[PDB]
Amino acid sequence: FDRTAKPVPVITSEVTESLEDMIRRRIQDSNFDDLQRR
Amino acid sequence: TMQRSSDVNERKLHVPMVDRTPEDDPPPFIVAVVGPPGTGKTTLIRSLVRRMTKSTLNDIQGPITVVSGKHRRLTFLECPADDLNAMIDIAKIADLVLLLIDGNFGFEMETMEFLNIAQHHGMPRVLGVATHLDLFKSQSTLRASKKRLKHRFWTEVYQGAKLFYLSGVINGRYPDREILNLSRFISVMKFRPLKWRNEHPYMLADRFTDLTHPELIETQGLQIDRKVAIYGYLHGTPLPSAPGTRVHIAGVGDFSVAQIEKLPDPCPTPFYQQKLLIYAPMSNIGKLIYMDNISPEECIRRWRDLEKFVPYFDTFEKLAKKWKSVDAIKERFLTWYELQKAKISKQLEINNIEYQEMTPEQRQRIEGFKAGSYVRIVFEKVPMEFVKNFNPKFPIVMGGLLPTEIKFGIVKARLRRHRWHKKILKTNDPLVLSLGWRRFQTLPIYTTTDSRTRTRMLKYTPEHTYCNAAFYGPLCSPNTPFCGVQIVANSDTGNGFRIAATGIVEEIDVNIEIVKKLKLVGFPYKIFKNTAFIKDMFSSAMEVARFEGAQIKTVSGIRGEIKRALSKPEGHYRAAFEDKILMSDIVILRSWYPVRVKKFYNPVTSLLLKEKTEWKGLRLTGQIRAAMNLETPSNPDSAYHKIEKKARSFIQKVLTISKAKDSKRKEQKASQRKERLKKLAKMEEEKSQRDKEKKKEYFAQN
Amino acid sequence: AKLVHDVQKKQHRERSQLTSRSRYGFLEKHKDYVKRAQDFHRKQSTLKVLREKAKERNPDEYYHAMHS
Amino acid sequence: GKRAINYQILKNKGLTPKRNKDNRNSRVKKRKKYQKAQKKLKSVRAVYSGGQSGVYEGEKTGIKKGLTRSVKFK
Amino acid sequence: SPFGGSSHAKGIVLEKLGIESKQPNSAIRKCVRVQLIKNGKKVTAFVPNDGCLNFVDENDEVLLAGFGRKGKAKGDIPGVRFKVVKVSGVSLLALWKEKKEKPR
Amino acid sequence: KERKFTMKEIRKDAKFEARQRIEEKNKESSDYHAKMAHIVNTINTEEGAEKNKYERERKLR
Ligand SMILES: Nc1nc2c(ncn2[C@@H]2O[C@H](COP(=O)(O)OP(=O)(O)OP(=O)(O)O)[C@@H](O)[C@H]2O)c(=O)[nH]1
Ligand SMILES: [Mg+2]
Repeated sequence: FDRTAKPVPVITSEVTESLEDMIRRRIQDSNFDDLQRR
Repeated sequence: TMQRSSDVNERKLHVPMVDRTPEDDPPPFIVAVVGPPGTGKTTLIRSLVRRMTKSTLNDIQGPITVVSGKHRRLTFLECPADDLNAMIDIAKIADLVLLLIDGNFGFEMETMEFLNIAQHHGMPRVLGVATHLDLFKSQSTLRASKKRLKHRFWTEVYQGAKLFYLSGVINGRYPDREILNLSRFISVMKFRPLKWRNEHPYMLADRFTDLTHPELIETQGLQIDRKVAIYGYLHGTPLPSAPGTRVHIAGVGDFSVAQIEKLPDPCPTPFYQQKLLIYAPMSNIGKLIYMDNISPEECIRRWRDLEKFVPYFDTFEKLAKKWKSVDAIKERFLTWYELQKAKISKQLEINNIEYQEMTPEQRQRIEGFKAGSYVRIVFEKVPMEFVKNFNPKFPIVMGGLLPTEIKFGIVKARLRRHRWHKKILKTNDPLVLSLGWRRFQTLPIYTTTDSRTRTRMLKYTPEHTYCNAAFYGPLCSPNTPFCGVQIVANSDTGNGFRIAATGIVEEIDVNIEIVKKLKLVGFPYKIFKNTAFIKDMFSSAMEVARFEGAQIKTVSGIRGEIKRALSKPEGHYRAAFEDKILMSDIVILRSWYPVRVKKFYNPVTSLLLKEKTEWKGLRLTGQIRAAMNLETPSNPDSAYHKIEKKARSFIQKVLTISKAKDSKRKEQKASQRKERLKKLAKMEEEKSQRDKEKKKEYFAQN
Repeated sequence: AKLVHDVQKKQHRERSQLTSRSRYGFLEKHKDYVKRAQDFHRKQSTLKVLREKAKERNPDEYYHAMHS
Repeated sequence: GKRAINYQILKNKGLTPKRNKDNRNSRVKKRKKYQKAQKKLKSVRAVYSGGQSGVYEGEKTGIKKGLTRSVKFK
Repeated sequence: SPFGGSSHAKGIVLEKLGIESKQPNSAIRKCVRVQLIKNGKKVTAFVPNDGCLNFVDENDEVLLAGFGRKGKAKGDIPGVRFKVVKVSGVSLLALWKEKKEKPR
Repeated sequence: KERKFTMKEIRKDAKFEARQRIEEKNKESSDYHAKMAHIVNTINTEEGAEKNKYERERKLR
C-alpha cells in the first residue's frame, strides 16, 4: 500500500559517523556560524 | 497540375517488404472458395475446372490443383461452410479468395466472419462472386440488389473490388461467358506479399496416407499413435530439409518431421524445361569439417579449448626476427523507397546468384526445398482418430514453427470486443484464439494500466475500445494480429455473431505482476475532533501494527493516516484525519493483492472428433450457471439506487406563494448569470489572444 | 465535445448507504462534505473575530445609548 | 435454420450522437427555427398581433410609470 | 508545399512517442515518430484521441497530413505540424467511429 | 513478552519498508518527470526549428 509521511529517521552508527565527520571537518575549517557582538 | 503530379505518385511508396517467391518453380496460388452453405461452391468449382481443362468433375472432394495459362498453376479448395475450424485456417493459408454471396438473400454471417478473419489475419486478394440472380424480371430490382451489394461489399473490403455476377445454372455448370471473364482475371491475378506467409513455411495437404504396418495395427488392436505420410505442396519460406523441424498441422497440434522427400512434380513446367492438365488427388573442406568422426587437428593436418580467448602465437623472438622487415604486408597496407527496394532486391539477387551452385548443398542441405516442391512428409506418433475419422472435405494446413514459438508461458496482448458482438467479454471466460497457427481455448485476464503506473485486473472488458489482456498460451512472436471466437459448436449459434475479440499480440513474458484493488473497510464508533477510533476492519493489533502509517480516506474525500492500535478493544484502533468526520462515514484503505493468471491451455483438436464440428470446449460462466441453475450472485447492499380569519389565511397563502416564486425566479436568474459570465470569459480570452496576435503581426513588418 | 463518444461520457450513479449501518443512515459524499466544511470554516472565522474584539475590548467605551 | 444479418451490420453505422427528427427534413428544421424566432421577437419589440380581439379587457400585463420606450432626438 | 509539393505523404511509424505519459489524452502522449518515405526522414506526427492512438503499432504504413491549429490551446505542444489522417489503407476517423476495420 | 517482541518487530519492519519504498517512489517519479520533460522539449525545439524555417519560406511568397 501507500503511506503518508516518511517515518522517524532512526539513528544509526552510519548517520552519527556522517554527523561527526561533518562537524569535525567544519571545526577543522573553524567555520562556525555564531552571532557577533553587534 | 504539378500539385497533382506530386500528389498521385505517393500511391507508390509503401513499407518495404520481402517476398521469397522465387522465379523458378512458383507454387499454385491457393484460392479458397468459401461462403454460405448451400449456394455456390461446388458448381462454381465444376464450372472453373470445366472451363480450365475442358473436363468435368463429378463428386469433387478435397483440394484440386488445376493448370491455367502457360507458366503457373493454381489450387482450389471447397471450404466447408459450417465450421470456423476450417474457415479460420483457410483464411490463414489462402492467397486469393473468390467469395460467394447470394443476391436473393443479402449478405450472410459466414462470409461476414470470413471477411473479418481475413481482415485481421492478413488480407488476401478478395474477389466477390454474387450468384443466385433468379431475382425477378424487374431489372430495376436486379440493379438495386447489385448496387446495394456492391456498395456494402466495397465498404467491407477495399473500395473498388471486382464483384462478378452470375446468373442461374445451366445443367450443373455456370454461364461460360461469366466463367471466362472470371478466369481471365484470376489468370492476371497479381498477388502481394504478406508477413505471415513470408515468415513461415506453410503447406496445404492434398494426399494423406498411413504407411503404418497392417500386422502391427492388427496385433496392437486400434491403440497406436501411427505414422502418417502427408503428400503435400509447400508454399512460402523454405521448410528446412533436416529432420527434426517442429511443424504444426492444424487442428491436432504440433509434431516434428521424421523424413521428407522431394517428388516428381505432378504439374506442368513449360515444355522447353520439360524437354531440355488437371491433377485432382484425394479423389573438400566443407565435408572435412562436417564429417563427425575425425578430430579437428587431424582434420587440419589431413587438409594441409575456447575458454582461453586469446588467439594463437609463435615464439616472440622468432616472429620478431622474421618481421625485422615488414614489407610483406605492404600488399595490404597503404528516392528513399526505390533505394530500399533496390537494397532488398539486390540482396535477393545476390542470394540467388550464390544459390545457383552445386545441388546437394545448395538445394537440400543449406536451404531445403525453397518453394513449389511436391514433398512427402512423415510423422510418427500421430494419434489414431485423425486417420480413423479423416474427412476429405476438411483442409489440412501445416506451418512450421520458428524457434521462439514452441515455448509456453504468458503473453500480454491488446484486445477489443469485436464491434458487432452483442455482448461484452467478462474476464476469466474462456475463448478460442487463432494466435498464429495454433487455435486454442484459453482463459484470458483483461487488464488496463490505470494511467500507466500499475496493471490492475478489470472485471470486464471495455465496451468499445481496447484494453490489455494476459493469458497462458503458445508464445508467438510480437506484433501479430489474432481473432478470438466464442463458442464454436453449431448447436448454439442462433442468430448472433460469433467472432468476439480482435486484437494484436505485442509482448510476451514468463511471469506477469497484476493486481486487483481490494479496499479494507471499517467504521468509526467514537468520533472526536480531528481524530477517530475506527472499528472492525482489523481483527488484531498485529494487523494494525503492520499497517500503521497508511493513507486512508473516507467516502467524503478526506484523507488521513492511521497511527496506532488501541489496546483493550483488540480490533479497534486510532487514526488522525483532515477534520472531524461524521459518524455515518466509511473509512477505506487502498491495497493491491497480486492475482495470477490461470495456466489452462487446450487446443481445439478439431479434426479428431467423429462429428468434425460441435466441439464443446469449456462452456461460458453464464451457461454453466444456467446449466446447474444457480442465480447470478447479486450483492444486496451493492445495487445502485435513486438517492435523495378567511381574509388573513388568504393573505398568508398569497404571500407565501409569491415570495417563494420570486425566490426561485431570482436563483434561476443567478444560475444563468453564471453561464453568461463564463461565456463572456471565453469571449474575452479569445479576443485578447487574437489582438495580441494582431499587435505583433503589426510589428513583424520591421 | 471535441472528439469523445457518448458512451465515453455516460453517467456514473452513486452508491447508497449500507443497510448494515442504516440506523445512522445517509452516507455523506464529497459535495455534502464541502458544504459542511466551508460552513464550519466561516463559523470559526466569525467566532475568532469576536474573540479578538473581546481580547481587545477597550474597557472605557461609552455612547448615549447605554443608559438602560 | 438459415442465418441472416441484422440491422446494424447491414447499415454499418455506429457510435454516433443522438441526432434529431427535426434535423432529418430540412424544410422542417427551417420551420421550427422560424416559429421559435417568430416567438423570440415578442421579447425585443412588441409586434402587431391582430389588435383588439375581444372586448377591451385592459392592457392585461402591467403598465409602469417610470419607463419611456421612445427614441429621442439627441 | 510542406514536403515538396504534395498535401499528404505515406510514412512508416517508428514507435509510439510517449506511452509512459501518465496523464491520459495529453500532447506528449499523442505523438508518433513517422519515417517519411518521400525523402526518407523523421518527423513527429500528432494522432488525435489517445483512445484511438492504439490502432497504429509499428510500420503501419501511415498517411500523414498537416495540422493547422485554429487558435491557442491549454497544454498543446508546438512543433508537431503533422496529424494522422489515414492508417494502412483506411481512415482512422472511420476506425475510431468503428465503421470500417483496420486490415493487416 | 513474545507478543511484545513480535509487535515491536513487525512495526520496525513496517517503518523500514515504509522508508525504503517511499524514497524509491519519489526517485522513480523524479526520473519520470526528467524523461518526460526531456522528450517534450526536444520534440518542441527540434521540430520548431524546421517549423520556423518553413514559415519563413512560406511567408515570403
Ligand atoms: N436457380 C439457381 N440455382 C442455383 C444457383 N446457384 C446454385 N444453385 C442451386 O444450388 C444447388 C446447390 O449447388 P452447390 O452450390 O454446388 O452446392 P454446394 O456448393 O456443394 O454447397 P453445399 O452443399 O452446402 O456444400 C444447385 O443444385 C443449384 O441448383 C443459381 O445461380 N441459380
Ligand atoms: Mg458442397
